[PDB]
Amino acid sequence: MPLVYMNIIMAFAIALAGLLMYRSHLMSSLLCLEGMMLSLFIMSTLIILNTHFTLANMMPIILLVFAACEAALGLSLLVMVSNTYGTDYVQNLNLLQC
Amino acid sequence: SSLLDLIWLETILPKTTSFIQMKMSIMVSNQKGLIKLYFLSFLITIMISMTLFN
Amino acid sequence: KFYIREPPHGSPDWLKVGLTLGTSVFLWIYLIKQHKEDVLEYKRRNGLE
Amino acid sequence: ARQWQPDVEWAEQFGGAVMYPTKETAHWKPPPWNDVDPPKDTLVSNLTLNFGPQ
Amino acid sequence: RLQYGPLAFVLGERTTRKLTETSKVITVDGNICSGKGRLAREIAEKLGLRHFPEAGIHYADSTTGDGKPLDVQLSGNCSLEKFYDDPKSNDGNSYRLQSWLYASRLLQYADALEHLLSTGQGVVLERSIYSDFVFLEAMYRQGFIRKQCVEHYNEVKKVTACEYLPPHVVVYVDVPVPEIQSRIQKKGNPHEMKITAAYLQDIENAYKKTFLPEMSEKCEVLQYSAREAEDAEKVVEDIEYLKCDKGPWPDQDDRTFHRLRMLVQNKLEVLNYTTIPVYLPEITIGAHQSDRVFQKFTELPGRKYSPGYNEDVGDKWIWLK
Amino acid sequence: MNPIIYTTLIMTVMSGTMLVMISSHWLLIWIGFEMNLLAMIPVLMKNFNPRATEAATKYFLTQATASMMLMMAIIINLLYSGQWTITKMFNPVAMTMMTMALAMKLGLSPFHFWVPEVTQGISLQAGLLLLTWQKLAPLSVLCQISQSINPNLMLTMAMLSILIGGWGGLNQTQLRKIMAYSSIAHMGWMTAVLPYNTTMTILNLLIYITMTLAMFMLLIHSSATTTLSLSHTWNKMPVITSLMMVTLLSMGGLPPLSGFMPKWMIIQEMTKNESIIMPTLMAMTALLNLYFYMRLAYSSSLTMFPSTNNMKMKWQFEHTKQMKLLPTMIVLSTLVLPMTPALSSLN
Amino acid sequence: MLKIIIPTTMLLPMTWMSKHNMIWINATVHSLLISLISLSLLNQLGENSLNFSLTFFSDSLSAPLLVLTTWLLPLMLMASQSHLSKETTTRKKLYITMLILLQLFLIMTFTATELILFYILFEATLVPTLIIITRWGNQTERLNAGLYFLFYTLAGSLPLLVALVYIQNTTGSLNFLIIHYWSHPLSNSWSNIFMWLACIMAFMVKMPLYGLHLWLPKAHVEAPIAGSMVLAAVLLKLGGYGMMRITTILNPLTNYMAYPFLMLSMWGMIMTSSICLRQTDLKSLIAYSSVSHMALVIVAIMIQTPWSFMGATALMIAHGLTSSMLFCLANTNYERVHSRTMILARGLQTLLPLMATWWLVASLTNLALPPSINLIGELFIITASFSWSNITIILMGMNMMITALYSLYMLITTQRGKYTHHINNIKPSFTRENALMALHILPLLLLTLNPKMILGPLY
Amino acid sequence: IRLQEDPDPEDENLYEKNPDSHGYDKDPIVDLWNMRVVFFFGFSIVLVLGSTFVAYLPDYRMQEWARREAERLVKYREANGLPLMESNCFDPNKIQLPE
Ligand SMILES: CCCCCCCCCCCCCCCCCC(=O)OC[C@H](COP(=O)(O)OCCN)OC(=O)CCCCCCCCCCCCCCCCC
Ligand SMILES: Nc1ncnc2c1ncn2[C@@H]1O[C@H](COP(=O)(O)OP(=O)(O)O)[C@@H](O)[C@H]1O
Repeated sequence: MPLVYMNIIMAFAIALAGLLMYRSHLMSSLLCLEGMMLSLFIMSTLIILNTHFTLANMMPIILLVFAACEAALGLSLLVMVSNTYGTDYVQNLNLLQC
Repeated sequence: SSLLDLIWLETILPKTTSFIQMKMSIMVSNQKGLIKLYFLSFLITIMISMTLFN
Repeated sequence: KFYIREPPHGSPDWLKVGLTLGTSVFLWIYLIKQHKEDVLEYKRRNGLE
Repeated sequence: ARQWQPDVEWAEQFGGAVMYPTKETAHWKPPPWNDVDPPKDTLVSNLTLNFGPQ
Repeated sequence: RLQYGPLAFVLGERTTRKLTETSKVITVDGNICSGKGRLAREIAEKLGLRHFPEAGIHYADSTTGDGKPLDVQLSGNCSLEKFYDDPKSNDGNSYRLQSWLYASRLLQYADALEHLLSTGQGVVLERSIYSDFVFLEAMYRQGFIRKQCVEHYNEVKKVTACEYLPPHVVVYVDVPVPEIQSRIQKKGNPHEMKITAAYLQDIENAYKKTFLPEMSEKCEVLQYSAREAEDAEKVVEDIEYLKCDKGPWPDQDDRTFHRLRMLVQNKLEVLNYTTIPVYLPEITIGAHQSDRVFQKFTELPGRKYSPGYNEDVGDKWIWLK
Repeated sequence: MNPIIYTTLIMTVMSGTMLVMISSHWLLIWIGFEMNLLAMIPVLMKNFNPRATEAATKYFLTQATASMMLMMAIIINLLYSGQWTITKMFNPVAMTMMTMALAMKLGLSPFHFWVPEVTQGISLQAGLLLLTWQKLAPLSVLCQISQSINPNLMLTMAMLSILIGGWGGLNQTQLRKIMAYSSIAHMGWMTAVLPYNTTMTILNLLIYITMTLAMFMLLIHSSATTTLSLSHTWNKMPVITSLMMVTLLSMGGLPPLSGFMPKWMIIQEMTKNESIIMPTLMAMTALLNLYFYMRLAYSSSLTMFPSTNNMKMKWQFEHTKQMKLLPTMIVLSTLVLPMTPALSSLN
Repeated sequence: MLKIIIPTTMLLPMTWMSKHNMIWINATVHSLLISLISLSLLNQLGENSLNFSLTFFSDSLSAPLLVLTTWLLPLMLMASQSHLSKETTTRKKLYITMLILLQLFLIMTFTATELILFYILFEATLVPTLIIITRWGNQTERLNAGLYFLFYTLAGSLPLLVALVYIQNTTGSLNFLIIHYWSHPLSNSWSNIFMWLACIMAFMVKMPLYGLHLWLPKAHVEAPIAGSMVLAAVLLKLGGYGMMRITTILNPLTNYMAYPFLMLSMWGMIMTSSICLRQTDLKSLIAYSSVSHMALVIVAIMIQTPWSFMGATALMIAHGLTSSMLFCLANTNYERVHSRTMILARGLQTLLPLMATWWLVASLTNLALPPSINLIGELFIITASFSWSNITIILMGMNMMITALYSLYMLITTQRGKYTHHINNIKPSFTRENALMALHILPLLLLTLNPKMILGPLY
Repeated sequence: IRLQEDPDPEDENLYEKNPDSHGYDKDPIVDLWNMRVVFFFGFSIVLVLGSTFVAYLPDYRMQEWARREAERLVKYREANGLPLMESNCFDPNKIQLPE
């Protein structure tokens, strides 16, 4: 495997580690979640373009579509949380306990 | 009656097991419900599964 | 008359009763016919009768 | 001359936030009856703007 | 359809379509022994609205089974006469009566809302759950009940009454306490003759200081004296010429009305939080007495099975029902 | 929420799950997962309050992370094989990623905290739908890809789920959290049998779904969400408490009830593969689940807790809404042990 | 076996469809009829068992246990109708239903021909017993007693399930006839040691073994009278029956693995008799006496000789009858004074003569008095233990002396002396109680008359 | 007090209403017939009939058959000078020992 695939997979790993390590803001974690799908899009299109899988060229567009559907869902939940508490801090999401 | 039946036969098998189960139950259920905490736990679990399992 | 308000189940829902009895009869006759056809087909395939 | 049945002490034993309380879990509180928490007194903090004189 | 629900809603039954702009909730309020009942009767009959007398004990008895009241041991377990005779009882009669009366008023308000949303006809209540707390404060400031009883009342009232629509019109009849006592003496009933002046004053203070200021913000409030309340023609004329668009009823939509109707037509969901596990000595009943009284209630004539399935009260065709 | 919108959201959740269970393409399976989550979030947020909003937020975050890991596994598998068909995965790294993603979606330990948190946060109908259907789908994917499952990782997560469910259910007093920990333990049992017999996995899924439906519908009938709220049901409708008691006995695995059949069959199947330590540990650990089921049974039916005074009015009034298939779910969850050999029909 | 199984499943709807005041009469009459019908199982063969069908079979070991269960049900009905006068009709019918289900499960357990069906049924017996204890117990401790009973039994029995499925996988069948005919020796290995341990430990917990017995006083003292009767008479015999059944495939590992259990049984027999000497509760005294007798039965099964098995069977039957009678007598006393303290009620011989006679006969049967079947079983076990080793005679003699001591101590404390002055509500003994005692005691004497019916297949 | 609880009821005596009570039921006729059915069925039917049935159960254990066979074998073996008890259960010719 070339080093380009290594860099894209490392980018996905970095974006995944960012999401799993919150700081204060839910918006920052939503941005980290959006980056993972960007890395997935780049990796998928690099793989498909290199193997000339012609009919697979439509897959990254569907990937983007469901990516922004998830982004919309996250934004809606974020506005509800911000209306409830005044800030998008994840510390306020502590009413429910394990 | 007292030393064996009422004290040590109760202490060994049934009481110690119940105490251990209660302690483990408290330990597991004592969570503040913080997504930051258990997502850090998720990251640790993912790293361990990737490295220690082949 | 006893109740101050007419109970919802004051009189039988004759439509539901008739549908229930018809469904039971249909299922039983269908099961009998299916069992008869199954026995006949089994005998025919295995060359018994 | 009658069978024992649970009383208010038994019910209050079973009525805490969790079984087997600790310090933190004693500081915990049971959820509201209809699962609706009282609204928080957040401040709107509208933007204050000087329209003029320049 | 054949019963209101989501299927009826998607079929097209709409409360806004059903309403006729005369569908109003009017609650008449006043101190003890006022003309509020007669005023409510006159207002209901002049405006063509359905009258709901004050929800005392045995209202649920009147609305279920046969209309006849049940035994006090099976329905309410409280006595207004005993409250009058010995207000500071050691058996919690005062707060048992107060909580039972609040539950009865909640049930009556649910029934009135269901009738309004299913028929479009307005309802005139002789009192509501929003006016019920004045007797709670009157008991509390006189030492009849305890702070724990007040707190339990507040919790139940919050979680229950937070879900309903306030009345369109609140009509308060103001009568001075000496006149109240004169009317009580003229009536001659001994138990209410034992009522003290401070208890009557606390009710009026609660009405004047809390209930009327609270109801003014929500919607229109009409106050009349004895003479004004006696002449109901002017009261009805005043009601007919009320301009108001600041209530929640204009904000209500078809989906909100659907949710409210689904709530109010379910009488067990209305009373869901009236029995919460708060173990006050006044309202808590032991296991043995609970079992015995439940057995007696099940042994009541038309109460063992569902209403359509009680053979001993003359129900036939049970085997095909 | 409009009833039409609610039924279309339920239809969309079921459409996503069915797309997952009928697709032969990894992209279409991922699409089904995404559609299921997208239509499932508002179902959680149907009854709007801060607790419901927080539960929906946590569920969305967990499922989004799992979907990202799942798509990464799909892409990595495609890189080394060029195949989109769902079969045995060709890369061990991609298989590990897919296993972790599906375990996170199911709630297997150590990915379990969101299960009690969300189940407590959401209402009873939402919890019922969540548990049942959202376990239904990822288990289908795992059954399809079972032959490449790493036995060590799968059995580790399964045993962790069993232990953690037992202990959490031991501690909890809230009925929804108790049901969530029960779900965690049952998922542990199912995934423990998964690398050997997907038929036993499906059998345990069916029995668990039946028992969970019966229990949740009984809770909705009694309108009790806490232990003390359930302690008042004996004074209004004592039949429901007895049915709940027998259902609880069944869920604990006591013979001759329906809950013993999955444990029995799974233990037999794992023994056929020369596994003894794991079946013995799994059998012994379920006694914690049985203990807290028995504790719940003591409070509701086997003893009489004190009641209140408005329960007389509650006596006077009658239940209106009729639960659909509740008697069938109660019978199927207690009295189907003699019908065990139908698992061949399930095969 | 269906001619006995179906009438119980018909006792159920008869109980639920009879009138409110006729449930006890109908249940008692038809239980007695079913017992009479089940008396026909005693006609056994000298060569093999009675193999009715592929699912059920009867033997010289199963037949007396089935007859004892079917005879025990109506006595439990009598005691229950004694103590459940104010109950509602539905709850009376539910209690009768629990008893009927327990009897049906016990019958199917004793007649099951496979080990896995036997496991399923003998674990199914827990649910009715747990319901009865934790629902109709009088005191608070019934919940803890039920928890202890259930968890002891299940923690013992789950490894038995694992071992049974493993044995089926290894050998091809769990059918008792096949495993007896196709049995092979058990080599000395860790795996075989732990298989032996799983099976034996399950049944030892059921016995109970000394050190695994606290659940027995807990449950027996806190259970209602019918629950106490069934727990001691029959439910303790499931462990002995199982051990006498499974030990076919556990040889020759039983020669070496039985030492700790034999030592525990003998020493704990001594210790539980000594505990009986110093019990302030009558029910606890009866329960610990049961523990000692079942420890002797464990010794017999572990030494595993043809003379020991006959003694084990006879002692199991005798102990069932005697312990049921003792529990009934103590329950009548409790129903008098509403307390289980032994020294509370005294002078009961001068206050109730015929009950004093019943106490005397029950106590004389509790200790090994010749020629009672209690003594027959105990003497056979002692002779087999003597052939095993010659200090077991020392231990058995100590146990017999302490047994006589505590039995006569109970008799003298409850019946002799002077009556308590302030207890003035001791009404004369009822015809129902006297009939219960007579029906407990007469079959024991008739069995003494005809002893080959309870000596098992080894006779 | 912490609850609205019933007082503990007084113990009910069956002999107060019915002096000739058998202790089965409060109702006199029901109690009498319960006594009658219990005594008749249990004592008479079960005890007497089952006891005589067990006493006259046929000799299916073949005790007397074994005794008669033993008598025949002893007679034959002592008449011909053969040992009364054979040394081996099976035939050494039919047994094949390993080398
Ligand atoms: C494949 C079909 C699955 C079920 C589809 C329908 C589910 C919703 C309807 C049932 C609701 C619960 C049952 C009780 C209803 C009580 C109210 C009432 O009066 O119902 C009347 C109804 C008969 O009405 P009727 O319209 O005549 O029915 C025949 C079809 N026209 O009376 C009844 O319907 C009562 C009898 C119902 C039958 C039992 C339930 C289905 C069992 C199918 C066999 C398989 C069992 C295992 C199921 C799970 C695995 C498949
Ligand atoms: N919450 C309450 N607590 C105690 N008593 C109440 C309560 N509500 C109503 N009552 C009693 O019910 C009666 C209501 O009638 P009242 O207000 O006098 O009008 P009228 O004179 O028309 O009957 C009064 O005697 C009052 O004391």
